[PDB]
Amino acid sequence: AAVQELSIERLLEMESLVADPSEEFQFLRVGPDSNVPPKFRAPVSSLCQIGNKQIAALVVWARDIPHFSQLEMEDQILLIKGSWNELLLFAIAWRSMEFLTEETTSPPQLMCLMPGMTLHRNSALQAGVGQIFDRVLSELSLKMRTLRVDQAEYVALKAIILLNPDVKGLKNRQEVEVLREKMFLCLDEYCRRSRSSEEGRFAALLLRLPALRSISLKSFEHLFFFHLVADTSIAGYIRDALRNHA
Ligand SMILES: C/C=C/CC/C=C/CC/C=C/CCCCCCC(=O)OC[C@H](COP(=O)(O)OCCN)OC(=O)CCCCCCC/C=C/C/C=C/CCC
Repeated sequence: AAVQELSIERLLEMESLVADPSEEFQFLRVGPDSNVPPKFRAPVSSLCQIGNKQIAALVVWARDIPHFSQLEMEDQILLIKGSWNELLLFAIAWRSMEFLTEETTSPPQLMCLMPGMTLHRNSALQAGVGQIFDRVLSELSLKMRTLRVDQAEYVALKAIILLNPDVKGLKNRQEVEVLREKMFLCLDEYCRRSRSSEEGRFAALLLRLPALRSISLKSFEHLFFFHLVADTSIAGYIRDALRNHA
């Protein structure tokens, strides 16, 4: 490999990589404090495990983002802790585009949690999370299909979501701002070259971020309500996952 650069091409190469499943930690879990009825505990636990695998993959991915490992370790941890939930929802929205009814405001009925696994709207309603389910499919999936967001833009936005200089607690915020600025320049360039006829495309893409942030906060409201998230242990899981060993 050559001195790696933070570029769209490199992020596309990284998106396809599949690393040996790193030992995963319990970010999400059905525990003794979870109000999930016995009859739904096995399936909810299975969903948490699917989530934990995707989070493990996210950690491996972040660690390989050009220059990320150069950041102070405690900052790496904060960036991942602050964006894992947004990144999971963003991926769910991206995968869910294919299940949207052909191009009237009938709510989409299927959410793609992973390949070969869809969550039907009725199950979401039954669990009490129909509102957020609809927000994910309308404010993210539908908007992205309408904007024809492509793979290059999707991976650029993922890097931008991760490299958030506004995360509270960072020791060297300027180092994160610089990386996010590198991505803004990369993305703007891509839009101008690959979609020159679409003025304002770059700005349109960035509008999906505040929506994702709002949806993520609502996601946490639910995870805390059902006691499905290992809040106080997460920083440690990331710390351990980063020094690898899994
Ligand atoms: C961020 C995404 C990461 C990946 C997902 C991992 C998180 C956990 C699972 C999320 C799946 C959505 C709900 C589907 C539940 C399936 C089982 C079911 O129907 O339970 C009904 C039960 C009726 O019980 P009962 O109420 O006692 O009895 C009622 C029977 N009528 O309901 C329950 O047991 C409550 C289940 C609580 C699920 C928490 C939602 C997690 C946060 C949402 C994040 C955004 C994702 C959008 C999903 C739509």
